[PDB]
Amino acid sequence: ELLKEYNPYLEYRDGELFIEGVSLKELAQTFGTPLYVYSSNFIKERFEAYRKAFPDALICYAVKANFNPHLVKLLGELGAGADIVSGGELYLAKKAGIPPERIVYAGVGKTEKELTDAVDSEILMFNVESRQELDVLNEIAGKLGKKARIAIRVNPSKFGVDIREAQKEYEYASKLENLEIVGIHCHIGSQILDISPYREAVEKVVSLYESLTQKGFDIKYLDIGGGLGIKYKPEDKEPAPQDLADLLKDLLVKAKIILEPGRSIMGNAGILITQVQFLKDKGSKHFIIVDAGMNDLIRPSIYNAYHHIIPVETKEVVADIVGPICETGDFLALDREIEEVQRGEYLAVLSAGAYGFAMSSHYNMRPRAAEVLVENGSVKLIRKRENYDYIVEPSLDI
Amino acid sequence: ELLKEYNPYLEYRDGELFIEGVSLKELAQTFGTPLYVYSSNFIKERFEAYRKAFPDALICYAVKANFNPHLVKLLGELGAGADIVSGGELYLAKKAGIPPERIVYAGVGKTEKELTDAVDSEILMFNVESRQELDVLNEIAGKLGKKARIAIRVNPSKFGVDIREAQKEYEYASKLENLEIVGIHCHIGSQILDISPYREAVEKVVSLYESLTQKGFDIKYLDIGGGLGIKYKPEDKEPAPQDLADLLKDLLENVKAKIILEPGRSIMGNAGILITQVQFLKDKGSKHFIIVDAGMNDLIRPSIYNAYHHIIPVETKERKKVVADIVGPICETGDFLALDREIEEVQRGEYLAVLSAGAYGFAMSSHYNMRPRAAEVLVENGSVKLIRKRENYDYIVEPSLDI
Repeated sequence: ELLKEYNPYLEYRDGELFIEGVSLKELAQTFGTPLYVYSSNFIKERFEAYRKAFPDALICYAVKANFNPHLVKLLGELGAGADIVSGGELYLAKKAGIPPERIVYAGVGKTEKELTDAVDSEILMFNVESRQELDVLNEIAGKLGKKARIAIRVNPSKFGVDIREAQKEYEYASKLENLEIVGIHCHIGSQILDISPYREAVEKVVSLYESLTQKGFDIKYLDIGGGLGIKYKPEDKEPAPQDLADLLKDLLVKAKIILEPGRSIMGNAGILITQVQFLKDKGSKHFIIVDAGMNDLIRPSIYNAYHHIIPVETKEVVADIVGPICETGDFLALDREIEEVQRGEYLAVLSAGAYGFAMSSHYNMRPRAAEVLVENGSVKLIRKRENYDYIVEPSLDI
Repeated sequence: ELLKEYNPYLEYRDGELFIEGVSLKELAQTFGTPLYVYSSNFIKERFEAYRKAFPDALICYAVKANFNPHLVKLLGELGAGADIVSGGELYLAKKAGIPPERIVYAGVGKTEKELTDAVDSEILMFNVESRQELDVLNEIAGKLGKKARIAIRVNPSKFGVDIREAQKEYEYASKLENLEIVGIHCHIGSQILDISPYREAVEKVVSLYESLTQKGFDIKYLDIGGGLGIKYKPEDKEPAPQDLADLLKDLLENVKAKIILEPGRSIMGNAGILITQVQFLKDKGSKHFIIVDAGMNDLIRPSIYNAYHHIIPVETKERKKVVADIVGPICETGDFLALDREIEEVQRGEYLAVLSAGAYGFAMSSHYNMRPRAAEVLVENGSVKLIRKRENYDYIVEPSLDI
């Protein structure tokens, strides 16, 4: 059944949409809309899928997908690590109780302060994006009387280094006193449904691993990144962690494997509930105007991304489903076939748990949505709805 | 001179970039980066250009361009109205001292509470986007024992109604007892450098006005929208408010109605600049990357529109220029401020100025990657006011703390 392919904790009961045994109509009425609703057991089940498929690997949640501290803590309690790209993500992981030995720091978002905090915190590994970054980390570690543990990010566009020029970076890094070389990192892409390219990519990593091992390097960690795609479109068939493990089994090695899933844990975990405000026709074209926009979920607008949209209440049209934002590009779906809806009725936007709230802004002075976590009939407000005061607070009495 | 074409308060002094007599390097060292910096006198002078060009018009600032309450207050003190599209902008306009008699409400961003608040506030005019909205506004006004003053948004997208079918909506609205029909609205587009289309557009509205007046409607207001473009590219030549007034003078002589304009970008756009510090240089094959501390989280226009913003060094040093991608801290391939752009070779620690960032800049700034948003400062004749403190991590997640 299509609905349960997206998320098995979703069901219609007597024409009413439920998540983990709680009515979405009741949630919308109680907490208001727009509303982000997350399944606790979906998140746990997806994390556990990685642990079952890769029992000896460290599974670092990619915090970029969703920064809600209650969600990061949920994962932390199951033994998740944290793949971080900023000092704010470090702060969050620490707040969530994820220990530094399970934290890896990727990307180019690395100011002097952020790096100082991370070195001082003794995180597992920096996934290094430039030679200059090697020099900067070396200086910082020296000033703290510490070692910074590193991996070079290799590409088997601003990111990584061609794997064929990677040994050169490893050799350069070996000369810097305050660096300890401990890993190799790749991250080959995102929303990957055909997992075939992972085999060649990991082959090349292991080939590099063997070469550096022969060269005398002690590579303790192979971080093969994230990027496993999820079901967005009805016809999408998503890979499972077990599929990846099957693919890479005869390639994988003494080094500890690290994986960095984000979307494949959070994406289908969350749904966005929005209320229909107005219907209008222009010529033969139909518009359904709702209370959520690109300010709440930006993916359709900026990527032309597909999110499946369903009615919260089923009853007995092709339309643009559009938001409140004063932009022609503010839509959630274009030329989309849906059952006819009326003012006041609720729609569920699926697959909104990753890169959803995370990219939410205050454009048009719109406070962001409340966030609710549901677990087998129980409810927890994990982010209060903002008010106007919150948006402009840093400008008040300053 | 190129820089003054963007903003005449910008200048180099002995190799150092200044705005209104304040060094950008000092501001960057004092307040940190990323930093949004605004020129007070630029904002005032753009607004006054509209006032001088259209002395009998209501000039409604389009709050969507920039919601900083100190900047909105600045315009409100000059007699600006507010063109709003949400309850949040209503709140903001009111806090900034803009009276509801100078507030107009557009867009499809109109929930029951927002509409109730605006009707209750007795705003000048609702620019109505649908017939169902007419019914809803009428129902709400009745419930408050008030009248809602309306215009129909006409298209001479999800917005407006074919002007050829607007008269049917005016007829429909005349039968709704809690609405008072007072206006006609058009908003023809945005970032318009060749103003030619305004003539035909306004001609259609003037013809509709004549037709409605003959039919017995009392059209007090003609709100002809915003959309005047600004200089983004070195080769762009922006129109002046006086150019629009010249184009429309004879056309508007036909009407007795008070004219309303809704400029956003043309007041704020070149008023603001984004200062960012270089973190890393990186070469990858034949490409030079200049990695800075500001990204799509701070200014989204390059990433999502492939928009051109002019980028200059805060310190000129008579160095060779290079072609570079100027990219931010965000973990996306699409997080860039400029691609394949010529720029003076700059080093780690140096600052860059991203021009034309005052409109749809901070307004679209997010917390993606748990990045606190930039401080905002307002410069006026050698002195400065902090108009938004830099956020911290606690601010981002505050609504999740303790319930």
